Amino acid sequence: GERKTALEMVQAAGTDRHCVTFVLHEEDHTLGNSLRYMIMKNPEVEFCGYTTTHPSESKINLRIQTRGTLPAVEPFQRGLNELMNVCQHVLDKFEASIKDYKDQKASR
Amino acid sequence: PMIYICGECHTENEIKSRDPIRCRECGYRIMYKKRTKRLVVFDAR
Amino acid sequence: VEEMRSRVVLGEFGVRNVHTTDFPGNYSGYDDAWDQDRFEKNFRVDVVHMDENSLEFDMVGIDAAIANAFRRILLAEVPTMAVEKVLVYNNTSIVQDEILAHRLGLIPIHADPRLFEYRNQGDEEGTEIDTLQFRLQVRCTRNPHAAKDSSDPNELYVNHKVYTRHMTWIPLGNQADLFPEGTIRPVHDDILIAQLRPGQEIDLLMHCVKGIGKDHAKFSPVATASYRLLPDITLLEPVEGEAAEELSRCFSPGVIEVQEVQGKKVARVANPRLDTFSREIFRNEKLKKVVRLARVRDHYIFSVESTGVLPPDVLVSEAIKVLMGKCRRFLDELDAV
Amino acid sequence: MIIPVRCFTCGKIVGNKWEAYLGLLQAEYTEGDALDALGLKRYCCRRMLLAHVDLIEKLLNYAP
Ligand SMILES: [Zn+2]
Ligand SMILES: [Zn+2]
Repeated sequence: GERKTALEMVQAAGTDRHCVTFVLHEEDHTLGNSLRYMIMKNPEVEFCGYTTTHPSESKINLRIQTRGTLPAVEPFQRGLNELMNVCQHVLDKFEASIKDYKDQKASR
Repeated sequence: PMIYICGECHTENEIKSRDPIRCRECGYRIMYKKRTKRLVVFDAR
Repeated sequence: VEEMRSRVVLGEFGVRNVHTTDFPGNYSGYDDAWDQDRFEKNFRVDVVHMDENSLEFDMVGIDAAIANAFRRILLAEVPTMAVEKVLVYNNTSIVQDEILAHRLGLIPIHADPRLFEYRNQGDEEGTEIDTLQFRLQVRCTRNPHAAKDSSDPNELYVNHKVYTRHMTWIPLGNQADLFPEGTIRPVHDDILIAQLRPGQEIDLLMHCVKGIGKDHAKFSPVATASYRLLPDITLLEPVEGEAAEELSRCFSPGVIEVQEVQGKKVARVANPRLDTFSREIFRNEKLKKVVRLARVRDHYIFSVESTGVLPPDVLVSEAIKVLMGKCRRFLDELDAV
Repeated sequence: MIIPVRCFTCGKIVGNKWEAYLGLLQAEYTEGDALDALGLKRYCCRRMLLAHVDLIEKLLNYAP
């Protein structure tokens, strides 16, 4: 949707699909670090690292280098999905716990 | 109706062209202009 | 041949390691490919307190990256409403105009930011959709009914101190419906805005817009939202005989509960969570060898304290949803190619 | 000059505890007990009231 508040991908020297650098705009260490943690769980990626280009700017660079087969854009799109699944589960669990505690406290 | 408050009397004197700049009810020689209601915009940052 | 899977051990001259050994390939067999069911099974949330303006849930079984993401969302990405523009018709106060505007920006408004929207760039006017307007108009006069007294409230006082009570909401559009009479108001009615003397007057219109605590702190919805790993304390040896009390004094007092099992006194670790890390045992030179204090690996303790705009549990919910929104925005922008 | 509205390091709102602080000190309470009875736990907030110098009361004494 947004042509540049979001993704700009730079395929490496030789446009290796297995080595991509994603530029994520308007992002700081929050999404960078959580998404790097979620992408490291994939045994098909050999190098994942994020970095902020400069303090004055608001953008991060992820670097995903996967193994021989997959195009390194599936690891990214799967780390996103797993992180969103974890957030949904945490939200459900937290709301259920808050409700249970409110009941336990309002009864007594 | 340009008002000026005296320095220590605090009487509203209206001064113009060609007239001296002393204050009535006293004789001091310093008079502060008055704040009128005019709209100004400030940012809360 | 000794594994310690759950604690961050620690001495005095420094902590031992910075790892958690729960990632892919981090062990011979203890390898990871993000089993989602193992997460959903080992995760549990526990809330220690929930007054209004406080929460202390536990959030057991999550990594430091996700916990830090949640903490940084509450401080800088959950949206709030706050004064952005100030129109000053007259101001004969001692407090300056720019300083008054600043002081007015840092006052928290009780409007919920989820019913509003962001003003488009250059939308100076604003509309019922994105703005709330409030008016402070106060003048100080001597009270005619006063004796020869000197208390500032009794005399020289109709409005000596301008408070947040003096601020009145001007319903901008159809906002009178939607918002009942007392709903949109400043959160605190006692915040001292200025001080006046007879003949001095304040008169202004404040405009409140939506925004996140990232582009200015005034829009931030929590006092603090930090977290701390759950401490762990282990008595390697049975402490007794008046060394138990010296042990119980080298810790936050509730942590080591000295029971009396026999005629002698035994110290026991009653509640490890109360401990503040002060490392005062390490000055004892005889009991630094008896106790090992470390941190539990992925067992956190959170503490969210809102200013009053939204309840803390709603704040945490909206933080988790903001992280989900980031993830979904990037997923859907990826799907755009 | 006047009480800061929010504590600088944290942001906690301390601009409504000035008169309450002054009232608990007139009642005989130490500055420690007084800052406790107001809810100022962490010392970043406690320094915001403990070391405040109210100079709005000395500027509000020269003629209008
Ligand atoms: Zn005069
Ligand atoms: Zn503070």
